[PDB]
Amino acid sequence: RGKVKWFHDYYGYGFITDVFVNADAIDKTLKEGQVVEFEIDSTAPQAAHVK
Amino acid sequence: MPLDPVIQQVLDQLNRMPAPDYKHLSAQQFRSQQSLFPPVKKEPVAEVREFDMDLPGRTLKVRMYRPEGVEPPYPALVYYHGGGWVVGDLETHDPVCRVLAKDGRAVVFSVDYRLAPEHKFPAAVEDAYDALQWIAERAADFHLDPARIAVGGDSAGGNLAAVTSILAKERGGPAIAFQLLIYPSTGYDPAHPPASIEENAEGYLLTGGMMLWFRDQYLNSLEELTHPWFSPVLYPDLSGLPPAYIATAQYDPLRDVGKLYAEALNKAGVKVEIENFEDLIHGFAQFYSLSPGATKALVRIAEKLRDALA
Repeated sequence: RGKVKWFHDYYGYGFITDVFVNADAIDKTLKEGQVVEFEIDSTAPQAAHVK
Repeated sequence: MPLDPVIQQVLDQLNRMPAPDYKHLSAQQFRSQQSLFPPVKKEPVAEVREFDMDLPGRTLKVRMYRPEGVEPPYPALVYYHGGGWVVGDLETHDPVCRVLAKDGRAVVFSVDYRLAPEHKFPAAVEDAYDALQWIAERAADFHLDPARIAVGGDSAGGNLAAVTSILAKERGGPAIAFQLLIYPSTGYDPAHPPASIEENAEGYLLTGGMMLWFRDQYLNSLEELTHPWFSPVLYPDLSGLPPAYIATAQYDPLRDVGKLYAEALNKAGVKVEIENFEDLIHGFAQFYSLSPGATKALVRIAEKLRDALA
């Protein structure tokens, strides 16, 4: 769980409190302040399957 | 080094949408956009004061940052934010100034100069010099050491700091101890563009099309391309300018433009240090605390300022 600290609505990238998330990771947009559930992608961590 | 991993993630998503239509992009359109940079960590300082600086014909907002644990008389940096002479303000660069103050051990005055196309060239240049003069003449009121006042800035703001140093040389003051130029746009002969202008023209946030768009907004005509208040590298006599520190980024179209200014300063007998940050792009200071490479690099730039004004 976390909350979207910032997300660019037009370009589809952002950060979740921090871990990166882009629009393809969402299951179209996130907005600042939302609470989400995601997997970590530590292949600078990144989010996956964001709810 | 390869691209910093966090920056890489941003760029990969940025470059999925096509480039803007620069022939019809308006400034009011571009400013209505959401900015590419998110708000980043604000380092703590002793005090931040915002006020209006009254100049003939216009008022400029100023933010003054006093860091913890420094005693008067203070060294100071007059700082001009970047943004292609069209965007940016005190808040977009507030986290940058806080790092420069806290780790540079200096009072920072961040100056809100007038923006194009509403105020075309040379409005920002006049603002940049007139604001330095306003502050330097009040050094005693601000408890500053008049022998340790620097100028600095990023991107278009580094342009303004470099040009301000030239105007101060011409006008016999005020005394500038140091110029801190962070990936600055100091110009070049348009017939011989430095390699990075074409090598890094696409893919790294600041693009060749964006650069031409900023210039069209800022300048009255392209005949001003070689005016030294726009391209200070072409100023005929750079001797006697303040010593400089120049930071460039490896993946910046302006990388070899900064290198060209260092070469020109060095050949005119001015002390200059230049450092290229091999893993970063243009504008990396605004990724502070978010990108580990950007964080390390901005802290190093701030320590260069500290050493210069010690």
